[PDB]
Amino acid sequence: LAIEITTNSQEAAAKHEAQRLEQEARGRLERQKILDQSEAEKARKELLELE
Amino acid sequence: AMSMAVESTGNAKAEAESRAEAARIEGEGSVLQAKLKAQALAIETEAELE
Repeated sequence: LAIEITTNSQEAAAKHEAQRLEQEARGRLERQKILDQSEAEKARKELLELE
Repeated sequence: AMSMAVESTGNAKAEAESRAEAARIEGEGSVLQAKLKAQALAIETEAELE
């Protein structure tokens, strides 16, 4: 038991760091979805002007 | 917003200038219809006058 507690603690911390990578990834995933939609709408301006 | 703004302004100026240019020349059409259907009625009852 006193060694399984150590295994659980280290694996939980690594799971949290894996969630860190995942959540930071999803975070700028959102922002870059956002910025590319920015450029798309910037020229959808010309789309709808000329359409 | 400004993209679909210029979209909308052109899209409605479309159905606008359509009826507009149609109005221009349907109007000058009736203008000469006027000058003409004038000389129609003007002398129908010039002979029928006599």
